[PDB]
Amino acid sequence: SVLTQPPSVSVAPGQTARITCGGNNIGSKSVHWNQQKPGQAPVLVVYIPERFSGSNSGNTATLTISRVEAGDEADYYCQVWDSSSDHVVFGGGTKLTVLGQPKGAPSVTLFPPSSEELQANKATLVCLISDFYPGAVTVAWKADSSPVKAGVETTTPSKQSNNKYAASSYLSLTPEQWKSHRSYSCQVTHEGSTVEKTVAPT
Amino acid sequence: QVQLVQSGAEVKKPGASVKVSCKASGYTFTDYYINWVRQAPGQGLEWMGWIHPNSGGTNYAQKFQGWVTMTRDTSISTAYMELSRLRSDDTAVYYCARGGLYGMDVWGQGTTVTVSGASTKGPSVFPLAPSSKSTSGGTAALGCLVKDYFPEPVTVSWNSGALTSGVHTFPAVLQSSGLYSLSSVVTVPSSSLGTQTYICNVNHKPSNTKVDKRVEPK
Repeated sequence: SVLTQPPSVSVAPGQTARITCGGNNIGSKSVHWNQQKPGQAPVLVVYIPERFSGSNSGNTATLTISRVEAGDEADYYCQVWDSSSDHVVFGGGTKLTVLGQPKGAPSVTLFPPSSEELQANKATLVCLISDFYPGAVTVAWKADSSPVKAGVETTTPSKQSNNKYAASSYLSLTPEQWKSHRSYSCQVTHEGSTVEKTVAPT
Repeated sequence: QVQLVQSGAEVKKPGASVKVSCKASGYTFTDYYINWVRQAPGQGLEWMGWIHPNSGGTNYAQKFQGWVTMTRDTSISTAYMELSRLRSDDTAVYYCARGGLYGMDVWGQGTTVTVSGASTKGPSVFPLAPSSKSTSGGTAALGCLVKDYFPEPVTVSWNSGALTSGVHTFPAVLQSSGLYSLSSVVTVPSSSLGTQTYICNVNHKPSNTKVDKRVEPK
């Protein structure tokens, strides 16, 4: 048995979310639903509020969440028991995103290499991006308006404690590379708008 | 209180083996199946198998047959699972969910198994000096670069835990060399520099290293 779910579903606060789970005659095989918030273990629902209700019929099972809150942002997995093998089969999982959170522009702080690191014949540019929503960012680096992509390491966006997102981008280069250019720039774009910070060896 | 408590994180090399235990509490260990599930970083849930603690019999998914071994010790109400000849793919979080004798209720907190060819390495801590550009409207931004360490995690405090407001420590980047790097910045009033001392305390227990770097202005 295979279990197919929509990969993502989005809903406004207070609205009703519906997450489907498709399978071969799933309407007669007893379906269970799991909820997993980021960083935690899965938690069984299968109906924790009465806003969660289940409905299994035909070839699709459906978890319905009424009056959605931001606390409901999680990953949801359906789960059935393949009696052909005495195995447990999980669904692909659905990402529930709530569309009520306030948008935010990225705040960027760029640090030149330390003198101590330069004395070790090393040099790193540190670009710290914070307080942006939604959590999607593109980072670009420039050496005197010439794009640079070697030595670039960037983190994927990670949600902060204030329910916004943060990332960081690092540019690895040599001291003779750092002092050979007039300046370097870390450009961060987010929903069309861009913020740029420049740093120079002087 | 029904609980499932698993062993701590493990950092292994390719070709090595690992054993993870699952402790059962708040219920008779031997009238509920014990299932195991693997979740790769950013992927979904993948059932690995079950074992019933009464007779000790097992049932594995085909993908995990041959290198996964599930046992149990009914005396201490503990289930075990042994991964043999580890691969980089096997890097994942491993859970030990409880199953009905029809429940499939209650999960463990999970054990992280990180498989990599990188070797344990303490970090080089460099200060991120304030000065201009770091200052914006009377507030200065000083940081600490914690470069080239393996494996996770590091802990960064400021002034031995006395400086907590304005602290933003960033999740670590995994460079292509296999080592980690993160940064920890604090926003302090620009008038505080000169009269106040700022030290970042970086603790990296896997390497038994702790570095207090004084961050001074340019």
